[PDB]
Amino acid sequence: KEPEQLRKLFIGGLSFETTDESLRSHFEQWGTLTDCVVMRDPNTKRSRGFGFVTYATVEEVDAAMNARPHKVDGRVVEPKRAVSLTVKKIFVGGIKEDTEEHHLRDYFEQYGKIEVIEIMTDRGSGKKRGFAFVTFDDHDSVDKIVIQKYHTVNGHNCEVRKAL
Ligand SMILES: CN(C)C(=O)CNc1ccccc1
Repeated sequence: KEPEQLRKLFIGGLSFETTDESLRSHFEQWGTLTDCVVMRDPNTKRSRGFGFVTYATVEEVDAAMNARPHKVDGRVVEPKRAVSLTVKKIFVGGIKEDTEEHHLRDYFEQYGKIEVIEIMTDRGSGKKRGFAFVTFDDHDSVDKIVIQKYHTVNGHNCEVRKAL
C-alpha cells in the first residue's frame, strides 16, 4: 500500500453543516475511503470548517482532484494533498544544455496544464544554464510533482522543487 500520508486530502472551506457522513458520501464517488473526518471543537462540537479524507490509493486521490470543483453540501470546498506553500510554479534543475522546451512540455503536461515554460539562459552569453521554470494553471500539478522521488526528462535525472 502507498504511504497513508500520500492518500489523504485536506478539505478546507467546509460548510459547518457538513458531517463525517456527508463528507464521506460526497468523496466516495471517486474512490474507496479508509478514513473521513470533519474537525470539530472539543467542547461545543461545532464544525471547524475543515476535515480530511483518506483514499485507498493515490490514483483515487488523483480522481478526486480531477473532479474539482467540489461543491459539498452546497459550498465549494478546497481540497489539497497533505504536507508530506501552495504554488503553481516549479524549478527544474539538471537539464544541461540539450534539453528543449518540448522535452519539458511532453513530460510535465502529464501532471497538469502548462501555462509557461522558461528555459534559463546566461544574461551575458545566452548559453543555457541547465535549469528551467514551469508554471501550471493549478497547484495540484506541483503537489504531485514534488512528492515523486525521481524525475527523468530527456534522459537526465532532474532536481525539481517548488518555486516562489
Ligand atoms: C499499475 N499501476 C500501479 C498504476 O497504474 C498506478 N498508476 C498511478 C497513477 C496515478 C497515481 C498513482 C498511481
